[PDB]
Amino acid sequence: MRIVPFGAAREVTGSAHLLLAGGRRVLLDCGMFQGKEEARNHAPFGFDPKEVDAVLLTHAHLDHVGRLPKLFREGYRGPVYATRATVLLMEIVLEDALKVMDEPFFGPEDVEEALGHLRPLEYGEWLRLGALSLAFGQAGHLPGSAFVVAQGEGRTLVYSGDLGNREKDVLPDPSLPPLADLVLAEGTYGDRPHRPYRETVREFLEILEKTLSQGGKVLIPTFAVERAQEILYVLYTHGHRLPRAPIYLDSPMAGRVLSLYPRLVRYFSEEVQAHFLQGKNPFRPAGLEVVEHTEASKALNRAPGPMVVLAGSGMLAGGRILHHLKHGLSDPRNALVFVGYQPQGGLGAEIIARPPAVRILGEEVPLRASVHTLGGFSGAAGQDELLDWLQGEPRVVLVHGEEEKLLALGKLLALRGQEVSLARFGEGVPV
RNA sequence: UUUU
Ligand SMILES: [Zn+2]
Ligand SMILES: [Zn+2]
Repeated sequence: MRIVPFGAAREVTGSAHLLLAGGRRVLLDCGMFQGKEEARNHAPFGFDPKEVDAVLLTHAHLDHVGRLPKLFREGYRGPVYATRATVLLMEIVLEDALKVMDEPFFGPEDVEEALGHLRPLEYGEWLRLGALSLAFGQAGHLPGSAFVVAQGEGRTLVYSGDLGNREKDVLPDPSLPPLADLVLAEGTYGDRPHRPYRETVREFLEILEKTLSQGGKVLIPTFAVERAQEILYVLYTHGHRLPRAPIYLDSPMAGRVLSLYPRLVRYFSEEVQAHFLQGKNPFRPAGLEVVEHTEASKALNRAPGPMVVLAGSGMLAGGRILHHLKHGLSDPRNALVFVGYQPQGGLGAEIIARPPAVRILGEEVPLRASVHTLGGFSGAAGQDELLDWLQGEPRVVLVHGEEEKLLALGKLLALRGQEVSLARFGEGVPV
């Protein structure tokens, strides 16, 4: 029993780790690389897809699934286990990836084939391959997200997948992992903890009452998946004290995902589940409008406030969000609220530097609108949660993170008495 | 971590 990291090593994208045991070859996630590594999506897996016994998906995010369709494009035909939640989201995630890709390293035929081999595997459901026993654990990062517990050959391995930020309210608490011989964990925020949740919300509401009352615009760049609808959850449970204004979720993808949420209620927190029991959908606050096409989206740049806008991409790497910022970032009455991580080097970081006037889509636009960064809205376990989850495990191999962050976490792990390393590309570790 |  060994685990060979095949992505997300000293990096965050490309998450894919081949589990070798019981004579079987199980594949944990099969995500795509993003941004700078993008090209490497064309390069070879590093293993023979045809020799894989069965693959497990921790969640539907593209960086853990974006490459699956490639796997099949190259021969794989085995089973792909996930939660119904991951399965349903996944369809949306991929279909979009197709349209977004410049260099489509796969096609509709591959996606269709991939989705075809998806077989449901819910929490506490034990799968058996060879002498190997597998099971999903509650990770709380996305609806239906999980961490893997691989047990066999008298050894125990845990692959954390992505862990959630337990402070928030939509998803359930991530679960503590079982005591294992080896833990292959993520460390996206291995360097720092997050701003508390309570105070980021309070601050959020504050920015809202002030911007809306003066009749301005609240521009919220967002990811179409958990993030978009989670912001809506706040608007829904605080709408009573919030000033009346249309809430434009100007992102079709976010819609499709939102439309899908009432079918996944069991995948949320007890709180979210209680609301649904009362016959209500807490992901649709009053005044919500899902903007489907360009014309209406453009119209919003010219229309006056007060209004709240949600658009992607959550990293300003394009999307309608640009066109919004291009036109409302120059008015001081408008507010810009970042509710997710902005990659360094990107426009987000730039705008946050707060220069006199950023450039957006071939034109310099003055920057008067206020800017705010609510890192407390992060969907990832901050360093303090990472330490608590990992607490107790003897051995730990860190994947998913920038070497610096991973290192930072390791120092703490080491000083704590935990044998730890930084997974290297294609270099299986002894379970 | 994808966005007409
Ligand atoms: Zn994720
Ligand atoms: Zn991830």
